[PDB]
Amino acid sequence: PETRPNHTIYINNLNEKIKKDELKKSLHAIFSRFGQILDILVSRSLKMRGQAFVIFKEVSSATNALRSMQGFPFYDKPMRIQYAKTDSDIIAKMK
RNA sequence: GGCCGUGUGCCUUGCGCCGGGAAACCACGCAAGGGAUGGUGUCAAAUUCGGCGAAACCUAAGCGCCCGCCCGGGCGUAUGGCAACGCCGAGCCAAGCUUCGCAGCCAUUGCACUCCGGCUGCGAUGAAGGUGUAGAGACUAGACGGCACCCACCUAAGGCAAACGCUAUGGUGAAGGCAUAGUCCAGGGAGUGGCGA
RNA sequence: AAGCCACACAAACCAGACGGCC
Ligand SMILES: [K+]
Ligand SMILES: [Mg+2]
Ligand SMILES: [Mg+2]
Ligand SMILES: [Mg+2]
Ligand SMILES: [Mg+2]
Ligand SMILES: [Mg+2]
Repeated sequence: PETRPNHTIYINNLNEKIKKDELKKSLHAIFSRFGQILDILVSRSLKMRGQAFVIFKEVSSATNALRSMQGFPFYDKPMRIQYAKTDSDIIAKMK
């Protein structure tokens, strides 16, 4: 239901039919009206397809995002989020 | 369409070998003989533009030699010619494989930051091979062609095996297609004339 | 020379390696 804090969040269950390039923008701002963003890495692999990694800058932006958007049916399809289990190779990269 | 020969290709055998492969086998120089050269299925597209190369075989302008002297001849000779055929650059190509994109759909609920699921179709693509390369050229097929598989035989790195050894993804099963089987038309057969020596 | 190129054309045959004999 919930997850441990993280400057980025994990979201699943989507209509991959979309364009990686496309979906990335259909989030770029879709998930940024309360905080900044770093990168919405997404893949189409038989593994990563159907999932994305919203990256913020501030924990809060995420703490909130994790709620101000959870369970929301994206493209006539629900949604599932969870703070990331491993702070992205961008944050844990620098700090 | 039979027999002799000439050249180029080709395989077999012998011999030589900086050589590639682990091995078989390929390659390369070369000499001599024509015994031997697997099967089914699939593809039929592109078939364009340029350039180098070239045996035998033809002809003898010039040159050399000779008929003692020019005239005229005779002898030798190819880079003049045909041509089996060896290839390059650029362009394009069926289906099979590379890899990228979209569509059925089949499956996926999957925690990542270096990409990448699977048949089917369309497009692009890359490495082969082909095309350019016939008697001018035109159209059909398919084989000796491309591709998949099967078989026979060879060696066995690797994987397997305690081990004698086992096994291909590897290798042998010619070349022909610079028109092969065909149907066309050319060309000669058999005219005229221009270049030419 | 050989050959080569134009327009013209009767056949069978020859004809897409060459030179010969039949
Ligand atoms: K072995
Ligand atoms: Mg050809
Ligand atoms: Mg052999
Ligand atoms: Mg021929
Ligand atoms: Mg023919
Ligand atoms: Mg020929």
